[PDB]
Amino acid sequence: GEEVQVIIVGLGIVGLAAAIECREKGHSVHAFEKSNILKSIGDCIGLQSNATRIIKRWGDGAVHEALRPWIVSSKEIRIHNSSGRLIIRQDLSEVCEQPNYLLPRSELIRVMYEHALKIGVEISLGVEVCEPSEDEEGASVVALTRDGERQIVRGDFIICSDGVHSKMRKAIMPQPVEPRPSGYAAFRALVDTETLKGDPEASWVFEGVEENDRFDVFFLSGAQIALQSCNKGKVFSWFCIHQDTRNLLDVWTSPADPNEMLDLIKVWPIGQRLWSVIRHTQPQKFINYPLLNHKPLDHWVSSHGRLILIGDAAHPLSPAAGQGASQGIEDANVLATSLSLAGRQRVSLALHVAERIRYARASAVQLISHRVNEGWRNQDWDAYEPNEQNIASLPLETWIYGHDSQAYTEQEFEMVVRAVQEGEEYHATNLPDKLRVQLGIRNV
Ligand SMILES: Cc1cc2nc3c(=O)[nH]c(=O)nc-3n(C[C@H](O)[C@H](O)[C@H](O)COP(=O)(O)OP(=O)(O)OC[C@H]3O[C@@H](n4cnc5c(N)ncnc54)[C@H](O)[C@@H]3O)c2cc1C
Ligand SMILES: C[C@H]1CCN2C[C@]34Cc5c([nH]c6c7c(ccc56)OC(C)(C)C=C7)C(C)(C)[C@@H]3C[C@]12C(=O)N4
Repeated sequence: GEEVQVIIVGLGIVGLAAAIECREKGHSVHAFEKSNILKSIGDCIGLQSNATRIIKRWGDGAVHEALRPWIVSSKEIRIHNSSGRLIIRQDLSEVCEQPNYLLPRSELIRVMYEHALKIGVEISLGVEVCEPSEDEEGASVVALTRDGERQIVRGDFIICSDGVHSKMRKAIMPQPVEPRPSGYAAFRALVDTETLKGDPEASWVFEGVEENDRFDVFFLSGAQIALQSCNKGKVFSWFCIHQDTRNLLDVWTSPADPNEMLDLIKVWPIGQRLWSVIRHTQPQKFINYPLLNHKPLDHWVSSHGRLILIGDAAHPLSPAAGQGASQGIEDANVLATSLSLAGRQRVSLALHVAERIRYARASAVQLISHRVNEGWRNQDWDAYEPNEQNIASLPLETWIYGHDSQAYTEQEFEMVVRAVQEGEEYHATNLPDKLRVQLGIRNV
């Protein structure tokens, strides 16, 4: 009477959620990660209510208590024009009915990493996983260490949560499709809180932040800028979507030129005010990340049903929209629930059930987000003032953030099993009926 043996490749946000979900539900987990995931890198990650619904269950509420300093307290989004005038206050009252988090990525990683070690996930860092294989009875990978040693590692199935540049994707989709550039990029960073404090010209940014997180949006010709705070003003973060036709690589490590941001904003009346804050970004923390459009894959599960791509390995989203991490956490929760309902003798059924629950929903978020940064609702600001028309409603969509993916999986498991095994199409109701046919989403 043994436990299911789960191999996880990659401990970004989704791999760590997968590890915690699987272990909490009684399965044995060996996770593999090639780098030191604890180094501070990136800026802030947003988690909406569909993700925090899931996180709240971890450790009878332990991870939620650890994340409590990061609960979003913004009551509205304040939308401004290039003079800095406040045009519209968009109410966040229903979006914030249930908890949302905003926090540096590395602090999220740390909290999940420590919880995973506490509940008995086995973690191997400094391990590049490659050469996965599978049959009707099990799966294995090669664990390659930095000294060149190879170790074969066997388990019941492999979770590929190895990010947008996934090398495991080959094992499922042989020929790779290249994402299409949108012609837009995003400047983004954390601000150095210590030098931001002590600059009088930037003092305005702290007003109110101890009771209501800042969430200011600024629409300039050629730049859409958002400035947010969190944890009572201990962290400030900003981003700026601008036009960029350069051949930029989509990684989080390359140095950008801060003067490119400055030149873009200083020519409008509100530029000096915004720069008084943004100037306190550390020089080697300026990221300029291209917003690429990834087409949904044809499927996520391998031929023998023992490998599944889940997070950005399955459905990369640009940081522009705000559902990337949240959707990946739903992947881990639906998969772990599916594996629990199906049992150890029905692993391939478990993976195929989870893919059919998640595919159309995740593809719809992915396809809508294309129209957000490759197109968008950006008008001539010489003639129009910004308003809610110009705020990508994706994080404000109740059918995304109100969803309870574990409840759905439990209520629908047997109907999905029936479709898998009878070879019928499963029409999931965890997205709007009109949406699937409108976006051209074909069922797996
Ligand atoms: C360093 C870094 C910084 C980021 N910063 C931000 C940010 O500031 N804001 C934001 O919105 N998003 C950021 N992201 C992206 C964000 O993590 C994802 O968009 C999403 O939230 C979760 O995706 P994921 O967990 O599927 O993949 P990722 O977060 O990309 O995690 C993938 C992980 O897999 C590991 N890996 C890859 N190949 C292998 C292999 N063969 N063997 C073992 N391990 C492997 C990588 O080292 C990485 O740790 C960052 C990602 C990275 C990697
Ligand atoms: C391009 C930029 C210009 C301005 N931005 C606003 C946005 C809406 C939004 C975001 N995050 C949100 C959150 C939210 C409600 C709405 C949003 O609730 C909380 C709980 C506060 C957490 C995150 C962004 C990802 C930053 C997108 C992207 C963007 C936009 O159009 N719409």
